[PDB]
Amino acid sequence: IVACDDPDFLTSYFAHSRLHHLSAWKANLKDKFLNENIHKYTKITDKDTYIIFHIDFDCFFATVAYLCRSSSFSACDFKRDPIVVCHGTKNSDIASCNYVARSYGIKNGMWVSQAEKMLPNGIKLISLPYTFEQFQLKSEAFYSTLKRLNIFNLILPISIDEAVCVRIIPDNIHNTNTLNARLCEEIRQEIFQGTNGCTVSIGCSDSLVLARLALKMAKPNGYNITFKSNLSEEFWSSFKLDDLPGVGHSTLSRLESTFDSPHSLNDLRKRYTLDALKASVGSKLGMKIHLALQGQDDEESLKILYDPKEVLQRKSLSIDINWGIRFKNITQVDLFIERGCQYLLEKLNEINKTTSQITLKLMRRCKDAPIEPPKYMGMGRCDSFSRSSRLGIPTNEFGIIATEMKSLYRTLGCPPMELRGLALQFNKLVDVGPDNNQ
DNA sequence: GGGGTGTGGTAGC
DNA sequence: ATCGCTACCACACCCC
Ligand SMILES: Nc1ccn([C@H]2C[C@H](O)[C@@H](COP(=O)(O)OP(=O)(O)OP(=O)(O)O)O2)c(=O)n1
Ligand SMILES: [Mn+2]
Ligand SMILES: [Mn+2]
Ligand SMILES: [Mn+2]
Ligand SMILES: [Mn+2]
Repeated sequence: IVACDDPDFLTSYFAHSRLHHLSAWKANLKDKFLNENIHKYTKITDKDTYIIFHIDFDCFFATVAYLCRSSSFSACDFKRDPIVVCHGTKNSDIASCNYVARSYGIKNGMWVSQAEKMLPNGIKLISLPYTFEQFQLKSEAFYSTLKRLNIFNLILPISIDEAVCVRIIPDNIHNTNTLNARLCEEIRQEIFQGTNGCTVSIGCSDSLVLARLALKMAKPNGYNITFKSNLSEEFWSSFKLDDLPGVGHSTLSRLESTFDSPHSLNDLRKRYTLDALKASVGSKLGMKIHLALQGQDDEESLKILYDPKEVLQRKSLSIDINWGIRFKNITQVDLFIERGCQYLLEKLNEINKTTSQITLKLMRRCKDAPIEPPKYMGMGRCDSFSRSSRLGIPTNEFGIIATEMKSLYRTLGCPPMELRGLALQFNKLVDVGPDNNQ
């Protein structure tokens, strides 16, 4: 057990945090793409007609943790038992749950205690531990398989369990559903073999947005090919508004208020005007949703196809620790800030950059919120405060950065005992060139 | 037009 | 117990 004022806290927390693992795995994949392709020109041009294959593991953590489960879980059955991956037993996040669990209404991100309430009597939840190294190894097999197939011009990492793979069609070749179906089945079988039993589903389309919707329709353990010329009422009727890219809870709430509570993308499609859409959720989001409902990508989304190196290039660097923050005095806060800056500068030096602007964000307990929230060591109900500072010269100097980070904390005026979370950020990154005579 | 700030939402999730 | 991370875009509103 490692408390936040222990030097080992950052290491222990990140070792246990599945969300830290997801973010670090994604950042590593982005860096590997940029280094694999230092010379290879990977971009899609306007001359290219392309097909998108959006490929994603089915309940990734749950599948892998089950396949690699310890002897205590030998009799566990993946197709018959509701299985979750989590740390705890009560207010612990379900990182992933299998499709049996989902048939009862359980979802990723729910708390274990919330999920147990949805099971009828006689049905018990099986909770498996995290297997972080195996998650990474199966993802390696996944990405290696996608390359070995030699069928994609461009393989874009989306996450540990997910990639956008692009196939350019020569104007002389006649693409067919049958050819796409066989590619989907090849990919699914080769990854199933290469991962020793994990399944992926595949959305296949001529837009990024349709491939994402096709993928959702394909799941679990299937594929779906839906081109813009294949669009239909049956297709749109199969999705909730939440399924549209760019629509999270806050946008969903606004769309439900503005358009008489639609219950499918087919509902929304028939009720919306572009202008009321923009008014409800915002101008750029409203235009994105408008295009998405026609099967079409927006300018912002297409950038990853036409300039992936620029898109996947890292422009900021940060850490966020909003769990286990319980400090008694400012000396201990300041030491934690120093440890966080040391960790971030180690990353900054690994990528051979300097930073010219930094940000500190904190979570502060709301005045009438309990000192100890429902979730053990949780941040609880808070408000956020951030403040940033431009540095004189771009720097990688600990003394400058840590001093300014501690000044930003001082500026924000949060009593140490009220602190519930900290984020430390390097906002603008500058390359270190061969010439440093200044 | 150009620049900036802190806040908020969502993509990974 | 329990491990609620990270990057980027968009916005409202300020400067000149
Ligand atoms: N709230 C969440 C959502 C996802 N994940 C982790 C666990 C997932 O297994 C993994 C991949 O995320 P996905 O969105 O791809 O979800 P799954 O792979 O679990 O299920 P599926 O994609 O079949 O819906 O990311 C998490 O930790 N917390
Ligand atoms: Mn998945
Ligand atoms: Mn995924
Ligand atoms: Mn959504
Ligand atoms: Mn997902």
